[PDB]
Amino acid sequence: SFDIWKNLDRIRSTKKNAGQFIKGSLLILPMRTEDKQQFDECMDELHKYISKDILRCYPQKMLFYIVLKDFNILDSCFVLSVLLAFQKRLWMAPSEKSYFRVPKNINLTGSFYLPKNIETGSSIVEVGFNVVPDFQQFQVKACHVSKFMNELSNFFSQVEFGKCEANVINYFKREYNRTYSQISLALYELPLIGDGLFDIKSYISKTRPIIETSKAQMIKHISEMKAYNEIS
Amino acid sequence: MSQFIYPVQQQPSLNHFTDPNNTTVFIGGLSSLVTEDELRAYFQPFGTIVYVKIPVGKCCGFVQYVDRLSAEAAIAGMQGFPIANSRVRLSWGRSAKQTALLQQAMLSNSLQVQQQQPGLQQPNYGYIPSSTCEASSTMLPGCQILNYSNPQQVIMQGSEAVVNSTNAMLNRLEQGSNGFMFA
Amino acid sequence: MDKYTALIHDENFSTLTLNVSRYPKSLAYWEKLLNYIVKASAPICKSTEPQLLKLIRCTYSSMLNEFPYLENYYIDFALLEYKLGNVSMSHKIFQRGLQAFNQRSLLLWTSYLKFCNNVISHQKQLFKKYETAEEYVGLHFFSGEFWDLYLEQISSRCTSSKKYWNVLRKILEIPLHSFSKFYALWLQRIDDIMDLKQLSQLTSKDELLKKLKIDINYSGRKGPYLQDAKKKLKKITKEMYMVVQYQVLEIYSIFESKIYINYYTSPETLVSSDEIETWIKYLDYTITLQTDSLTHLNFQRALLPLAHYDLVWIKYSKWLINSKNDLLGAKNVLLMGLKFSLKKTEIIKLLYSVICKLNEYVLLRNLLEKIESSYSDNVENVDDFEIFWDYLQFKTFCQNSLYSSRYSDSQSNGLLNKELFDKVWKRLSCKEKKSGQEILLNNLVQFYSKDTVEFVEKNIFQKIIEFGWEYYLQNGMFWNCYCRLIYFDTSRSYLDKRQYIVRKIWPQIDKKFAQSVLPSLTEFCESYFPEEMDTLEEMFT
Amino acid sequence: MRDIVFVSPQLYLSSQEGWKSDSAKSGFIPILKNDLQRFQDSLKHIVDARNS
Amino acid sequence: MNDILTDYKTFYLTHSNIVTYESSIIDSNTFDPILYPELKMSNPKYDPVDWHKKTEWKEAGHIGITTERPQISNSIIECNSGTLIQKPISLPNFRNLEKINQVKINDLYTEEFLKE
Amino acid sequence: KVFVDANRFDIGDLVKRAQTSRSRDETCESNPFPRLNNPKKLEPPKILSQWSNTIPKTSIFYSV
Repeated sequence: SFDIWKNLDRIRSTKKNAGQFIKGSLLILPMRTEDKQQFDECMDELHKYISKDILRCYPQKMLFYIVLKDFNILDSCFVLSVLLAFQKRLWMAPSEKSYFRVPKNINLTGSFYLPKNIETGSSIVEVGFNVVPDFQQFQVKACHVSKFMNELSNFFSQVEFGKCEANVINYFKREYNRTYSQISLALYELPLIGDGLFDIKSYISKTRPIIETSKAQMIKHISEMKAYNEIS
Repeated sequence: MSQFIYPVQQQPSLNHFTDPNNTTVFIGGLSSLVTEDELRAYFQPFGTIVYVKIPVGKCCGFVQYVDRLSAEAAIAGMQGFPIANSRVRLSWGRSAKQTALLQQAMLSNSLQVQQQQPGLQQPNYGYIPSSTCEASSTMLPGCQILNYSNPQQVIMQGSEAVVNSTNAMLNRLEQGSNGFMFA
Repeated sequence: MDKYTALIHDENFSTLTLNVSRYPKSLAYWEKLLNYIVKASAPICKSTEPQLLKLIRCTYSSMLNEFPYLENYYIDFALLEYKLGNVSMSHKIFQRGLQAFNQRSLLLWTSYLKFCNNVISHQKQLFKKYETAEEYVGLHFFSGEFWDLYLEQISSRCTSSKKYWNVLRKILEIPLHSFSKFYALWLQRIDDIMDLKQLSQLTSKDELLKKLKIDINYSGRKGPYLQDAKKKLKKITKEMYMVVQYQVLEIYSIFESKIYINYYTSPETLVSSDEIETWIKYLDYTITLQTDSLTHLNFQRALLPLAHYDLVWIKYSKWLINSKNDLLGAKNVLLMGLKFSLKKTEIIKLLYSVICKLNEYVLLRNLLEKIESSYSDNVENVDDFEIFWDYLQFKTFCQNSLYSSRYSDSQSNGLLNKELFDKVWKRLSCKEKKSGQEILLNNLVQFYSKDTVEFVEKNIFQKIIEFGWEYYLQNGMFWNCYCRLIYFDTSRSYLDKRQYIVRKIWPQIDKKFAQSVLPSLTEFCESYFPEEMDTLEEMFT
Repeated sequence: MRDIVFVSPQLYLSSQEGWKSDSAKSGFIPILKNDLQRFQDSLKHIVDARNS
Repeated sequence: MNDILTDYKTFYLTHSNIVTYESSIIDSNTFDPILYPELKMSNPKYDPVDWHKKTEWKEAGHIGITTERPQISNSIIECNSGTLIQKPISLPNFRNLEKINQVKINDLYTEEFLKE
Repeated sequence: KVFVDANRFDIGDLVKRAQTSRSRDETCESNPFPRLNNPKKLEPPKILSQWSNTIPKTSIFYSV
């Protein structure tokens, strides 16, 4: 039963009023794409049902910030399932090109960010050491077809948000862009480490005698250990 | 009279277990089907090795690393690992000269006095402990400026060491399969 | 002529700023320039030139962006901005400095709270800041100053005097460097108690009645009974002190006595081997203790002296992978260490493997594109072989997954696709300048099928044979690779392949290369062709 | 600002387009706009070594 | 083992694809042919699949010397003071206090070599 | 610029008739390598004297 519509009906049947929307709820899922026209077709197919108010995207100027505001419990599982299934399908079976059908053996895997001012009080874990300062990042692993939806319901039925800022989304965009520009620059300094931007000429004239005396101490230590070892 | 005093303690008398400079590892329970080359192959990737010996018929050997970190990693990782179908129990030991001296001293039961293993004479700046080398340099902190020769002299590590390591790995994977070395 | 324009038309400014711009990573020129720009403003006040103040602010911000781990310059910049009169930007500077350390920095937290006490003037917010700070930096070994600040603030503001007990009780169990001072505070404060009812400040009535056999509501003669309660409480405190003293003394004797440097100095510094060894041992001990907050604190504390060495970044990622099972945490740690470490080779390799593991291949493709663009799309000519080899492996993996196989039996064209074969042959064209010629040949050999070996032979080995490059022709490992490529083919029959080798390959080599090609060729002959060895040695006389 | 512009040697040597900007970003070093030509001339030999 | 793991990692990366890799991934054992050879690089007994009676805890700081270490059974250092203020804190429960001065050593060298 | 407490920017205005003070013009080039015998070991932690017999009798390792 790897069909999102049947799974949605199943979760609607017995998740105790999952259609009710969380007050002040916000979820940000940044994603990347290598083809634009197929992701756009998938996004129109998504928008025809998700409605424009709940779900919105900001193409950064390739990055697509998919943002959920005031999302319903049932709608969250649907959007995450469709989006993660498409993002995985881009590489696994690019020949099927079916959007609302998840082929078997595909395991959902991804990440989504939540505002830091949320309180928690087995398949979805919060991650330590998050680079984004004011956001909490989560990871989804080992998901079949119904296990992911059940875990999402059991997780979002518990967590609760509070008093989100008016323009937190722009802050997230700015901070993500800053961190990835930083890593791009970090890769850009790779070739120039040697004397390119490091003042090696006067570095060496200071660090030469220390290395020389360290070499002398090393050879003395080896001789001393050899004499300690052999009986001779 | 102040209520805070510096702590004072008694020394544990410098045996081979309580010596912080001890680097040698005593491997016990060998199956006698293993030789010095195979034991060196077992205990090489944890660090550089000064000497490896196996007394004839004594079913035990010694591995003298250079770094205390390497010896601790070897003891922590290779414990109960069966060499030649026989499980192996690792513990700290002593050298060969110190072993002979201790044996003659307990035969004569005179003193039973040990001497601490020599230190590295800190500070040393080039070395990074638990590092491997097999065969210009700006002396920047990221790399390893100095290292130990594989048996012993001291050579300045270059950027071609990673190439040489893979080259030798492929060489010994090709030849070792044909059977010129069990190592 | 104003002060700002006089400074900007000074000649020394150009020389200092050019040294800084030419050598961004020395920090000696950075600090010299900053000292000059600050000193050229003799009065620091609210009336000095706004342009000069903006220049000083931008200089400080640029240096703090260049070297993120300078605690003292964060503090100095925040204090200068405080002196200028505004405190909102001082708060912003301190919070940015805290974020640069991932909230775990004892000196920054101490200075921030010392500044915060004078400024916030709101009990709830100040105490919430203290609770937030203690969660991150409370378990530091040298955290005596932070707890002293917290205790003095509680004793100065609170009037109910229950939070003092509730905080000193927690302090009593943390193995700090100065646990003795807090134990003396506890002993004196328990010694100054004067009535039975105040023992309820310590613990609950039921707990006191059940464990210590002390009854708070005991009515009668209460002098000796209160003395008995004090004696029992002091015995319990003595046992707590026994445990904490053992922990602290063990830590100090083994690890903390050997560490001399606890501050980030500069990218040009070298840290001692003994300190590296003790840092590694101390990190292992902390990991064994199994406290997540303490382990994070100790790793972030170890990153200060040897940030640029990458062994601690690798160790932190390995711990987060195999002990906490947090692959996103490992990816973030390696992505952050990419900025700091000066080697970047092992970190890039491990990051590649981790990102492959998390099933995030778009980020992998983007990283491959970035590392190729960093070399102006000429990565095939990099001096360092390891970067090229890792990039080639993972680009080949992505190319196999992206493009359908062009050969039979679903034999994916690994290195035989025109995008990667061009780069491989371009590197092979240098022939003495690079380092990985033999590795490339040996990793190109392994294909083991009729059409694939036909293509590999015709494109690489035949072409080199016709070109007659002496370096490759006299290198016996090349001939070993060619013979091994032919002999392991699963299409040819044994007689066909033996015939092919003996009558085609060996005659193709020149006799003047005998003294160099004989070792590897004889090694192959002894392993696979003992019968043809006579023919080999006869032909090579 | 006035008489101060930000340049980034790493992005300049990487042959990119945004090596100079007036916004204070990460990895940017202040410089005099009168002296930007001499800044370029200072990196001339290293950039020629990279090009060759 | 190191040679085999490295060569197999390279061979897999060169001769496999993402479809095969994803089919080969199973999360029950946390085995992935790309990261697992990197993790098992130098640990022979590396396995992917109460923490006070174990040897690793007993000899944490010093290797070869096993000592029982005193500890508090209900340690509150994990809890923040903000949630500690909720309820009066319980008295400590102790463990291994009589064993702070007795330290034991498995003197294998002397037992099995000198005394043979 | 921070710990000297005389060159600080907040309360330095007071220090700025009445000791080898540390000047603000110090650069990191001075003492390039701190470990060259210049510093001394960290002072051992203090313990309460009335509980000085509580200390373990012998240290684990033999330090000279």
